[PDB]
Amino acid sequence: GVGSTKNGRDSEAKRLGAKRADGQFVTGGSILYRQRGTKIYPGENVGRGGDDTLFAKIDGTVKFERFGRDRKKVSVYPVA
Amino acid sequence: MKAGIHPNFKKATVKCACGNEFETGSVKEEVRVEICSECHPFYTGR
Amino acid sequence: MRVNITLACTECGERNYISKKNKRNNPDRVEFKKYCPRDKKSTLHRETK
Amino acid sequence: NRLKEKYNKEIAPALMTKFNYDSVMQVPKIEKIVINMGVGDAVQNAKAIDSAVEELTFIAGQKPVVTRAKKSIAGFRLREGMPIGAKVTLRGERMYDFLDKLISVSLPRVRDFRGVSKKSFDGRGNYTLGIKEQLIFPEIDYDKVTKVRGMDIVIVTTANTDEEARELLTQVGMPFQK
Amino acid sequence: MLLPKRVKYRREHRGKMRGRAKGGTEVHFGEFGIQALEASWITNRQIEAARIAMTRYMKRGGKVWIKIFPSKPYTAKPLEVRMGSGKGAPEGWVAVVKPGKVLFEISGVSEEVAREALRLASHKLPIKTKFVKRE
Amino acid sequence: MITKTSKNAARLKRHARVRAKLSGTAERPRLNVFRSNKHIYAQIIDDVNGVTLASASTLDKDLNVESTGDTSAATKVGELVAKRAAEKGISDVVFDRGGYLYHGRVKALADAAREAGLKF
RNA sequence: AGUCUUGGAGGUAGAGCACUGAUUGGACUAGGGGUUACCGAAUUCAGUCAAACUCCGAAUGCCAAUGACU
RNA sequence: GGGGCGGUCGCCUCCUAAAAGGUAACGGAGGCGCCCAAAGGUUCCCUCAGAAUGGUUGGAAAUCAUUCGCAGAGUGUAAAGGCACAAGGGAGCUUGACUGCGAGACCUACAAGUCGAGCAGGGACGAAAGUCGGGCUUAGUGAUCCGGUGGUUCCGCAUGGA
RNA sequence: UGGUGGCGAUAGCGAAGAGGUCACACCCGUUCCCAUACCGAACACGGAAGUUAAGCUCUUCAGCGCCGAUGGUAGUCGGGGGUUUCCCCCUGUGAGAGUAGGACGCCGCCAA
RNA sequence: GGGGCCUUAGCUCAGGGGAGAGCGCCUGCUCGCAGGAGGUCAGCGGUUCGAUCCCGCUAGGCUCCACCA
Ligand SMILES: [K+]
Ligand SMILES: [K+]
Ligand SMILES: [Mg+2]
Ligand SMILES: [Mg+2]
Ligand SMILES: [Mg+2]
Ligand SMILES: [Mg+2]
Ligand SMILES: [Mg+2]
Ligand SMILES: [Mg+2]
Ligand SMILES: [Mg+2]
Ligand SMILES: [Mg+2]
Ligand SMILES: [Zn+2]
Ligand SMILES: [Zn+2]
Repeated sequence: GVGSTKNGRDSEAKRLGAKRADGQFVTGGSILYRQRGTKIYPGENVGRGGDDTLFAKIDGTVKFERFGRDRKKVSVYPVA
Repeated sequence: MKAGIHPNFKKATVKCACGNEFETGSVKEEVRVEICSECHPFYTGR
Repeated sequence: MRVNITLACTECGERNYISKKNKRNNPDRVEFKKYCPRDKKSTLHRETK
Repeated sequence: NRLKEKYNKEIAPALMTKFNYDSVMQVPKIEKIVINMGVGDAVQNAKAIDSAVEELTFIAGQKPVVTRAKKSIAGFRLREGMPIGAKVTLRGERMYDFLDKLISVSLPRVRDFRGVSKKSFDGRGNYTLGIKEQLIFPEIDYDKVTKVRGMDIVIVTTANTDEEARELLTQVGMPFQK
Repeated sequence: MLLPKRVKYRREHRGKMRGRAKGGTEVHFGEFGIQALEASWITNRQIEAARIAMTRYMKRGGKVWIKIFPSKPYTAKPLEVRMGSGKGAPEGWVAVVKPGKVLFEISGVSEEVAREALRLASHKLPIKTKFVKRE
Repeated sequence: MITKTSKNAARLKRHARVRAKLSGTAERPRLNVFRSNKHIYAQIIDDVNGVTLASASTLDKDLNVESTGDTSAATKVGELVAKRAAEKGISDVVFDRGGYLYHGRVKALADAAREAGLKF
């Protein structure tokens, strides 16, 4: 005879993290980064959605950048 | 001072039983005191 | 416990919005100014009887 | 105010000479007086707070703030946010009026008054005085008092040391225990 | 018998024992010591047997530092059960020892006494060891 | 011993909170206001470059009054900053209240700038 | 598609103790016990350790970009 | 890890998971089937835990006051990732916890799920800039069929109705 | 000197001095606009009696914090070998810690 | 061994806000009365400002299963 485990549960994996590369061209509205909280901040021409999703406001080139000492940001710069 | 919650602060004459009168800020216009600093047995040292 | 409510426009009568309330916390019929699509303006909506 | 004039004309020069201050702005002054009544019996009676607020209004000439519990503590039957005392801050004119009255009228009426402790300084020039009975204040009518209550009077100064603050309060006329 | 007062998790992974010891490779506290030449789990039962062996030989005549602590729990399933149906219950406690780790240190005795004390302890342990000194 | 931070240090904390949202472009520059105990100042700033395009103050010679550092002085500066800005070619601005409450002297400078050309 | 070049996301290996836990010895003691080191929590100095610790942090792999060679 | 018996069945969070993403086991830990009419929106203002020193009740611990104090707190709730130009605390006015939508993305067998600038209508707060399509983020849910209720420039079996 | 930006504390904390006429402060009023769960504390509105004591500005310091190589070592891609809970060798790559050293501000714009 | 249910005073039992009846026992009493005693709320650590109360383990006891070969 054997007992049983009280574990065995997990949630569906949420596919977080970077969705476009540094240097990649993106259209306006392209999701750049999915996250919980602000692991990366919205930089120039980048918005933060209600669930902390970072998205391009313009068409342009994605740039993940250092933001001060500890933090990071992602920006989209117009092609020119 | 907000209107309506503070007692009207007046200059009050404090009259002591020993004849000493001193001006103190008080909500009452006159304060009679049986013992002041000048007649308290503690301060007079007697 | 907490219950579903329907907020009807007091002008035209149209049941424009659903919401919830705690019935212990809000026993009487709740009222909110909300946009009525029929009237095309903010009208006082009231919880349906 | 008599004490405010005394401060400017006599006390501030005397302190400047005694402690050899470089500038008049270093001279210790009374910044504010805070009066406190901890009404931990309010846990039993909400109306006990109203009484204490009224009494402290008469004493201070200024409406006090109702102090609320910042933490729940089972041992005191306290829940966070509960009204548990009253506190007022006297500054400028009313502070000197209250201090003059406290020294000249209220303190002598203390039953078996031995003077105030020389040791109730905080190491940073602030003086704390515990009063056992509110009845020392002539503004308190004896018949209206449902219950005898003490209060804490904190005299906050700009002094950096207890010596400077003790001198300031001595020159103001504070009746220290011999 | 050494064990933690409490642990965060009662059932840990067994882990791996690659590499030399991170720290405690030199005789720090005492004068002499016994250094591991091989990786192993050292149970709290082995530490106690090793401790009593060296301590008894010295005749109250010197101090002992046990440099390893059996922090890691290990589990076992009940006897004669099939695989699965959850992880086994906690059984005992082990220290993870890697090559280079000084296990025990001695002071307040001669080298001759220390060598023999640590020899007697070495026979209680499941690893090859060497006698070491403070540099 | 009371120790207390400077009013400017508390203001700079409030000004940072204003500047989190508000910022000056070349099109719509930032009308900053610093008031002091004695004086009041105004700069129209372009933050992307980091250049004050136009400016005016009570230290300027056109404003000639003994009572500087009052509401009547602030209206005079608000006129001058706006008229100087019109020469540069500035119409739209964003009012940076500078951490101060939008009231009295700071409001009077803003109101005078609105009266005298600038659009905010 | 491969490779080179360039940029980037990420926290593993290792390591470390800055946090959370675990943990060894000394120093020095609140305090509680038999005026006392009688034993002592914190503190402090050194020392260990971690799948669900991280002040750190690779190799690789991954996502791209620009040319080149294929 | 034969079947029975026991346990489990959907959703969320972490670890295992090998530094993108994904990744199994009757592997290791926990939560959910809500709650809030403000615990939402906005404007303005603010800073926390704990300790030291002093205090009538009052004590280790209520309430002051002072200094120190990257957070040693808080964030409705599990956990993780975040958060002190606060996402934490306070106050005023409110109902955007809006209607029509939606370039473009993410996720994905499908069904679903997620993010979204921006446009229009009509608003809230704000001097303005602006922000607001619930809540620091990620659980709090259930296809179709069938039936109920409200609305309706739709159909109505010769025609008008029903 | 004041305002206002940019730059990872190389910008900080701490310590010791120095400087104010104007400017910036503290400061002195509360009559009014406005204000405090109580207070002109703060926020406001007004003033200039005097003070560089504090903030602010300028210098000196490496005590703490921060930045930080080179070399070596751990790990490791790829390729091999062995006595295979692991270990070794080769081309490459290469930390963390420790340390040399750096650093007590660098670059604008406007006004006076 | 696996599920389930219990463990409150000497005894029997009440029960997220600080452990009570009645009995025994004790007191002094003219065989019923007045009043008292009696509690690691089985043990533990943790969730909480609060735990007999929630939560997860650990003994002890009771109940039911422990089958097909
Ligand atoms: K089998
Ligand atoms: K609000
Ligand atoms: Mg997950
Ligand atoms: Mg949301
Ligand atoms: Mg490791
Ligand atoms: Mg079954
Ligand atoms: Mg991987
Ligand atoms: Mg991954
Ligand atoms: Mg069907
Ligand atoms: Mg018909
Ligand atoms: Zn008298
Ligand atoms: Zn309507």
